[PDB]
Amino acid sequence: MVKSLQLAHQLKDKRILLIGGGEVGLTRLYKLMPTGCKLTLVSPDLHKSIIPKFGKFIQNKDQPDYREDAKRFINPNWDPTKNEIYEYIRSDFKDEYLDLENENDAWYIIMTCIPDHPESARIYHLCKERFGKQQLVNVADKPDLCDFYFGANLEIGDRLQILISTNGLSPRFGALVRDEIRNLFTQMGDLALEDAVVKLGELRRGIRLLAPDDKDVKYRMDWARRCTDLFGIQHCHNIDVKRLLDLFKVMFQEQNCSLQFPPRERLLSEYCS
Amino acid sequence: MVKSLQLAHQLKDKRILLIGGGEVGLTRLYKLMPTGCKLTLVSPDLHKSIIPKFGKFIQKRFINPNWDPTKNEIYEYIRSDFKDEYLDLENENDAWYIIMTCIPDHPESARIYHLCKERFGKQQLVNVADKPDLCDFYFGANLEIGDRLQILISTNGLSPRFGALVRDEIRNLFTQMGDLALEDAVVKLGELRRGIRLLAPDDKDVKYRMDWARRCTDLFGIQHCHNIDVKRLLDLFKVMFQEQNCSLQFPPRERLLSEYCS
Repeated sequence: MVKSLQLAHQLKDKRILLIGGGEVGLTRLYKLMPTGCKLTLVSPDLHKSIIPKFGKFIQNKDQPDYREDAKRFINPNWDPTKNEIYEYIRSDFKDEYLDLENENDAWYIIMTCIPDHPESARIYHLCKERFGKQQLVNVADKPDLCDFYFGANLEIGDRLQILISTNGLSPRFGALVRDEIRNLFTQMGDLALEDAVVKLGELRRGIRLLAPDDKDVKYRMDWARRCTDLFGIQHCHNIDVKRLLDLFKVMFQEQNCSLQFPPRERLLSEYCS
Repeated sequence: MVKSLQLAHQLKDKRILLIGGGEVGLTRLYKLMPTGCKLTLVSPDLHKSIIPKFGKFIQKRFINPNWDPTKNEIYEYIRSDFKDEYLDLENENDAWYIIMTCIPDHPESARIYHLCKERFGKQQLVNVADKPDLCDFYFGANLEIGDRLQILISTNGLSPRFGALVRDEIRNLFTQMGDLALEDAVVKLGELRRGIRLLAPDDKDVKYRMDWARRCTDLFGIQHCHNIDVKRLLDLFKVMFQEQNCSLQFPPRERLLSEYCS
């Protein structure tokens, strides 16, 4: 059978259209907000958490509003770091909300999560007709109207994100795999990536200095890779860079670019800080 | 720092354009080929593994005479440097779902990105290999857990090396575990769910039914779900439900695994 293509989208400053602000809408918001996307939310009513969490500028419906278009709210002080809705339109979707006043701009992603299925299908088809089949669309819980699927997620300390997708299995299985992965890193505790980052840096540099440069130098790549694979994510933060540089020097020169490190158990006892 | 949005795209039968059939192109083919996508590859020359693995029919334009999404093969190969006219699609209700470049010339790569964004709009997905500012998305470290589960690891301002290391760690976890027999788990979780509905069909116990299944399946975990004894868990559900006023307090995990597995 066919696999999905799993991708990590860079949404900072991208215009995103979310139609439906209820329970499913809110879960869409939890995933979209930390991305820096510039989102327009269209919904006649909102789940109770949305205003306080992501759009404190939206006014309650019973406050008098004398603007010519009282349904539209623009966050007056928006930026990608806010984690805030950019634009809220209090209304059922209407075709003219697809218009971006400015026609260089475009919606990177258009999503729906409303209780009307025939209206969702109509929106999907209108969006593909207006913006082409290249326009990404997702109609919540309607696989035939989705270009992509959200799945089970987990974060491994602020810089690592994992997505778990199923190819024709219940989402249930994705959540079980997620908890399993989360248990694994929970048991592992601190990975101290800050320090792992540094040391892989000075490892790289150090080896470049000893390098003997263009041409085996892929050996530098394959050497740093095999070495760090043998330490793994658990121990890269604890490598003694100087001892490994002395081991590289010997494997690079005087061994003819050997790529045959010592057994893992030894590498961990002789070359960790 | 912003987080990325990780998504799983359904490309079965979608047109995909790849420009550059070298080393980097070969790595793009590895990820695109199992997706059922209908790919056009544009390149004057090809890395030697491409034809053998993905375009045997290649032996200016080469159309695969026996293409289908299960083949894992290129649909169309254009032996040429990219020309603007290769953006055109016969039926123009058709579109390229993703457009990717993997060529050594930077200005030409950037020209292609802007041309595609101009012609197909900023909604058009584009990725220029190794040029962050010309990419709408990034590939990352992947692994399969069977032929049914797919995992993507992405780094946020961290070398991709960490993605690979986390990936190899998750791979090892599932390697230790052994066969998960998810086809059987799928069947048992279905018969479990059907059974519970019968023991508690009224509209008012919907939620209970759900949380009971969820807590139960959580406790068996991905590793043991294929081995549950449905009948026996049904008898356990009966007691927890009727008798114990909808109890969600289950036998402790190691008993649950010993008694309720076959």
